[PDB]
Amino acid sequence: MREYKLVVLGSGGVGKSALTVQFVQGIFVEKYDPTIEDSYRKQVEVDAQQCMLEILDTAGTEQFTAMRDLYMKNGQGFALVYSITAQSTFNDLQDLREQILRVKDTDDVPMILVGNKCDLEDERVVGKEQGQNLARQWNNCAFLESSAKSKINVNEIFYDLVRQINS
Amino acid sequence: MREYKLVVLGSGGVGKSALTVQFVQGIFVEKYDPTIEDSYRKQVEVDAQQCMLEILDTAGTEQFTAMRDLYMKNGQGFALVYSITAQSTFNDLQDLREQILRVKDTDDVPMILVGNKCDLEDERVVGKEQGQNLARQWNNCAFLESSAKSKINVNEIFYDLVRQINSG
Amino acid sequence: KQMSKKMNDQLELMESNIRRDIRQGFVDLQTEKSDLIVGAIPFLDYKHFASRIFFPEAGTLTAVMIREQTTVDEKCLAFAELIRDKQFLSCFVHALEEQKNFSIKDKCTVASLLTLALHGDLLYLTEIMEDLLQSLMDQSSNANPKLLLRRTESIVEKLLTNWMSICLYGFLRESVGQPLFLLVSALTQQISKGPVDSVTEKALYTLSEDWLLCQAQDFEPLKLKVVFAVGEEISESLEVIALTCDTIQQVKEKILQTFQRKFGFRYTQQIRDIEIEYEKEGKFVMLQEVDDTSEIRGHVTMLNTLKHYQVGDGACIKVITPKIHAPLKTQNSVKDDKNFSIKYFHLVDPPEKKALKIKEMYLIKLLSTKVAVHSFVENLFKSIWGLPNNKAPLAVKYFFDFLDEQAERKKITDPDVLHIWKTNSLPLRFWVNILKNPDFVFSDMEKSPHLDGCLSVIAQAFMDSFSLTDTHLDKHSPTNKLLYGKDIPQYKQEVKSYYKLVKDQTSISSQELKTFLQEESKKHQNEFNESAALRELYKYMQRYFTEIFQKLEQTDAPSNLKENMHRVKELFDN
Amino acid sequence: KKMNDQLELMESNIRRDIRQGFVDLQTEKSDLIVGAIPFLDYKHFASRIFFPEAGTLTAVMIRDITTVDEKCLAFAELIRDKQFLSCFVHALEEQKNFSIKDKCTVASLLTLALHGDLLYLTEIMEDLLQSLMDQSSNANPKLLLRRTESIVEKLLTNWMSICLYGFLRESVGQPLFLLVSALTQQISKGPVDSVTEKALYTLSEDWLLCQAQDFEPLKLKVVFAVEISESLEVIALTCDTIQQVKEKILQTFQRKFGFRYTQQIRDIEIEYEKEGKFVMLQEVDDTSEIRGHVTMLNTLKHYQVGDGACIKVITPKIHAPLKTQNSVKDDKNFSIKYFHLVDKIKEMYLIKLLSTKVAVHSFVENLFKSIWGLPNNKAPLAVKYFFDFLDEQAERKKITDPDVLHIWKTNSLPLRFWVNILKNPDFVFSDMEKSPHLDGCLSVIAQAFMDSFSLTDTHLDKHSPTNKLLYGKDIPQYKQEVKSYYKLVKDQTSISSQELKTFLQEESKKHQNEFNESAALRELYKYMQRYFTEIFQKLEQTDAPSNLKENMHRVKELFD
Ligand SMILES: Nc1nc2c(ncn2[C@@H]2O[C@H](COP(=O)(O)OP(=O)(O)O)[C@@H](O)[C@H]2O)c(=O)[nH]1
Ligand SMILES: Nc1nc2c(ncn2[C@@H]2O[C@H](COP(=O)(O)OP(=O)(O)O)[C@@H](O)[C@H]2O)c(=O)[nH]1
Ligand SMILES: [Mg+2]
Ligand SMILES: [Mg+2]
Repeated sequence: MREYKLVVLGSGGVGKSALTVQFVQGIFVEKYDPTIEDSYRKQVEVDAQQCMLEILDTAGTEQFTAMRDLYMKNGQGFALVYSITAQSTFNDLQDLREQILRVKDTDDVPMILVGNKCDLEDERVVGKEQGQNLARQWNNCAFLESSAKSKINVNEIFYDLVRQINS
Repeated sequence: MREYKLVVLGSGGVGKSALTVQFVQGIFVEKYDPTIEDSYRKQVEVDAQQCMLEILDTAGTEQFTAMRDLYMKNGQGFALVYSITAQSTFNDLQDLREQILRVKDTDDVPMILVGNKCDLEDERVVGKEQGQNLARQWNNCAFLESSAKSKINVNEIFYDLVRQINSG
Repeated sequence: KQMSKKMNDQLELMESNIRRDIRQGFVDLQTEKSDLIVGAIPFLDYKHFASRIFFPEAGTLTAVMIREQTTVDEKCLAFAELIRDKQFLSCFVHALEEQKNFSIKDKCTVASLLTLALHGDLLYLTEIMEDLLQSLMDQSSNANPKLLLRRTESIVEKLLTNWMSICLYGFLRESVGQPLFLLVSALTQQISKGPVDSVTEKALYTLSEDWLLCQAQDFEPLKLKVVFAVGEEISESLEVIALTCDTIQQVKEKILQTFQRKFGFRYTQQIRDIEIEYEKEGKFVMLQEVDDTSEIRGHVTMLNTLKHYQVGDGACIKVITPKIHAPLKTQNSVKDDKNFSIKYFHLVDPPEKKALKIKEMYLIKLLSTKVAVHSFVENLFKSIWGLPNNKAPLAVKYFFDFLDEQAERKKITDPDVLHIWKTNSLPLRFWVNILKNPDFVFSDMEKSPHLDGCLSVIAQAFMDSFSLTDTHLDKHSPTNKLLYGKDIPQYKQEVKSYYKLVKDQTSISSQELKTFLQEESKKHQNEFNESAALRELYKYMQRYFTEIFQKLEQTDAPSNLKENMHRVKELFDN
Repeated sequence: KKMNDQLELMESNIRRDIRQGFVDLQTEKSDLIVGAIPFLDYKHFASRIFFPEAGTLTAVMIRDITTVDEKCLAFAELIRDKQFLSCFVHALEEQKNFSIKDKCTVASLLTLALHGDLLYLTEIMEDLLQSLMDQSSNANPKLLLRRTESIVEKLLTNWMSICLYGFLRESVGQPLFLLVSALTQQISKGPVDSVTEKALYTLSEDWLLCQAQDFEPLKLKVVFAVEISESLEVIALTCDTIQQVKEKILQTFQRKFGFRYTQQIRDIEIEYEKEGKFVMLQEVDDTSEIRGHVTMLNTLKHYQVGDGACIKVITPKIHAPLKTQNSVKDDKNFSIKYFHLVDKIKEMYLIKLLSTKVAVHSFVENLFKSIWGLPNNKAPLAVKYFFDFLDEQAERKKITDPDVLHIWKTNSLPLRFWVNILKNPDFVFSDMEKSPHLDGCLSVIAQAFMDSFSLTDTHLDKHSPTNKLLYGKDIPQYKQEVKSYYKLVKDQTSISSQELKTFLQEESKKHQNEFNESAALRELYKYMQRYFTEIFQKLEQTDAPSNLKENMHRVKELFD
């Protein structure tokens, strides 16, 4: 097994905790609790090779002034998340990428763009092609529309982060 | 490393706890705490062979209605103790050894008779020859006058018990 | 170089295993809820209680002491009138102890027989215990005051336990009984949450390291729907929780525990009568404790559990008795075998797993259980050394004033001696005895050696609160002190404050003693019989006659007493 | 055949370590900790809250050291109108270029500008927040105030600070400082790696030293130069680095004397008594354990420092003309160059996370019970008023779910404000150099804190975060208090405007000479000239009188 520090980033209430719990505890519950700091971990296998994951579910980008720098330096894999219910969550993913590439000081940072909550096709304000365009904009990065309420693309996120850390 | 179960029997305040602590921590503190049930254990090299000992520190004979027969049943070695300042405690060991032999249903049981507080010769009541004759009377039983305060024959007790368990 | 691979892999799997283990230990310790707990406490009537305390030797024979004929046995009248003498009974108590043929059992015997004889007149019993205790003190040969009452070298001590019991019964049934039964029940319930080894009674949840089941074992709480038969097909549902590792008998005991806990009546007197059936293909097949499909390690067979039968959650399970269809569905109770502990095994029998037997890796369970039942422990403790209505029990106050006045009678300028006497007389010689023998106070209480161990632990914890020395617990100290090492000082403070409060409470003239002791005496004069007591004390009077006669002659004895002695002899003879 | 001995020693050390964890957890005696609490003046408080980015520069918004500036009064006059300001904030919010930081910027600038007139600020914040609330087309009422997509939120944080500061110095500050000091002290009680700052004792698995370091507490007799001598006693560990020992001596000095021994640590040297003569010990000398490209720092144990050893101290003006060592901690690449404790099981030390969690628990309870406590059976004024606003608005949007009320209250008050204060103690207290570790621990405590507000009964399992398990047993008691705390404010008396206007006016007047509106409005204007077409296109749609446009263009005529 191998240690894999990952970080989940996004605006307030974009389904970070949701995806995380859905990935580790398997179950999802429509509950309203703001995350502050939650270091998870889980034994999981990728590419026929078992390793030890270490998830960090982060907080809202501005619910409070926080340790925004520490986990960017120490983190290795990054999953940026927006919600397809509010547009601003998509408008707030740029500065994230910026601070990541700045603090880490390199263009080769294992990252994945995720438009979560893809189970709402009536409240959709952010197109999938939009997120794909932002994905290609970031030096051809990965883009996976997911949903913690339907187990869609959930595992693929962390598996892709690990794979990108590999190569 | 095999596990040995040595049980320390006796009356009230003969130095069972004193001897056990002195054997375990090497410290003697003149205090007054009635033992109810204390379970000690320590790794010690016996006869150039590192074995794992487990000393059970029981209470006085009749301080409360107690579970005498359990640790007798499971116990592999026994160190009966008496204070040489009180003849009564020396008298009280007979029915105890009797219960040991009755429960074990044998006669070749690893056992040692210890007359603690042999550092108080000015206050001695029980002669050494008394306990010695009593040990002889108990089928060539092992006997030692000990002093947990003055560190006299403290380890040789449990040692000889271990050497007796592995004997025939 | 080929061995390096196997070594590395081994250490790896082992490491990750230890990870899963310790992790599960922490997670468990943090996620342990308190779903413990009753109503009417199965108290014993004072006759049965007192009889169990005075004679816990021959438990069943003690019914011989529970109650015309008195007027017939004039010998008993003479002996009784003789016991009421202070000098005589003094010589009678000392001369016996003076002889080396007089053992500990003899001392307990004498103390209790004398208590039963003198159970009609408890006034005199109090006063004679006072002189017997002061003589064990003032004129004591081997007297190191801070070591008094510890060695059982006298009759007076066991007598003191008896008297404490007599006088404090009321206080037990009133203020201490409930939390004690609540704690016994708490522990019992708590240990039944986790696996227990059917052959060693070692369990996962426990307060004793000796009793700890430091064995690797995967278990899971199974909810079982229980059906009762009453013919072939009769069913009524019941919910019973067991474990995957529970042996058949253990399961039976659980469904019976539950049944009694729902209907207040045992479904069966003997547990052997019940057999348990299982549904796999819609049909019920009786499961037996050991079958032809049971592995054997050397020469010992392994007990069949529920995981052995592949029992899943929500499984239906039938209960049969001996009058239903046991004409053919009768099994032989394995536990009945004499050498059952040598012919069978459950969860114990004497490379990764070789290092998975590490005892310390389970010590956290001792903590967990210690955490589980700590509320009841504190409740009991506080209710022992607490004072309802700001006053203390009559016997406690009175007796502590007695000790104080005794220290005054011997010129002692060390409060540590008073403290020591207080803690050697009451909690050691009484409270520990109720703590370690809850069956004395309750009925239908089957005490196990395991529960004995847990109660041992809590008792010792209780005793350290009466210590005077701040003990430095290190790596060398026994776990039973470690577990309660943090709660000790608070208890210590409460103890010193308790002795203070008792000391400062208003004193008690012998008028209150009069009305009280007369009330108890009149309450219990007819309950026991002084006849069997005195008749069983005569055996002791004539067995050491010359020594008592001598001890009485050395203390200026009247002609009356001795003439009464020889009269007693002549009456018992002729 | 060489695995039996290796595993012998292995399992031996394992047993010893687990047993030692149990022993330490059982033998943990409380000996933590103050006097006066160094709070921050309201100015630096407000400024370091409004702009946490520009650290020192915030003091430029403090006029504690305007008629000539003809552009300020005009723009302020513009802001004074509700329509203009509403359309301003709204139009600015509707922009894709408008980054996240820009919202905090404009919010802080706006609050700083209108800090003199709290009545207008309160009113316009009510209106704007209700706009965010009832007219939000892309928002769920239970996710309100969660996603930072409005100025009104940061502005709400600011206002919270403004109105609750008095309560902070009243009953929440002291326990907070006590918890922080107790935390630092506790962590520092057990070994800390100089390179990773991972200590044995903590409240975070991430910040955990996962190595069995056999150390031993030592009472060191410290001497001071002035030659000259002065005795002292410092409790240091055998695994401590030279600079760690130094830090402990300095701490002991500054605590037992009330004034610090120095301002710089780099200018002090430590001498040890060998056999009469005093040898000055350095961070790394010749015989140092070097393993490849990394070298081991000198510990006390490296010089065989016995218990009760003698220690001398050297200042840069005493004898440090030639007796001075170089500071390794300043090295631009120190991590890569040197190592201390690290260069193998983690969960074996989860027990440590319990130990500390107990040592620092009473203080946690004090802080929590204070935060939702009622002084003289009365809740804070701002709390009651704002919650009255939430109640009235919830009654004004056709909602029949008390959950929405609770959720709004838990997304507005403790999340926006109390976490900002809990995780950021230096926004409250002066001279508190913030360490990352303590930030992690505070994140754990703040996390538990807000878990005490959850309406969802979530059973903790094996796949739960260690931080959740660490406070999970204590949570459900707090929940019931939080639930009951909320309802008391509901049952609190309605706030009379007579008390309101006075409460606002007193602080407004008591803070009119604190902040300068000049720099504020001057920085605020820059967003207007950036997105002018938007502001105008919205304002003209919101029926703007010729007054607003004339005034606006006059302002643009005065600014350019
Ligand atoms: N329909 C749907 N709802 C979701 C999904 N993920 C999260 N949610 C809801 O969004 C709300 C807030 O998400 P949460 O993960 O708690 O926010 P975070 O902790 O800040 O990342 C929760 O109440 C969830 O019920 C999803 O994939 N589908
Ligand atoms: N002189 C002397 N005193 C002892 C010795 N052992 C025990 N004592 C004293 O006996 C008292 C009670 O001993 P303790 O260990 O509590 O007896 P226990 O009931 O067998 O545990 C203590 O206060 C000791 O001072 C010894 O070897 N020599
Ligand atoms: Mg979250
Ligand atoms: Mg003892």
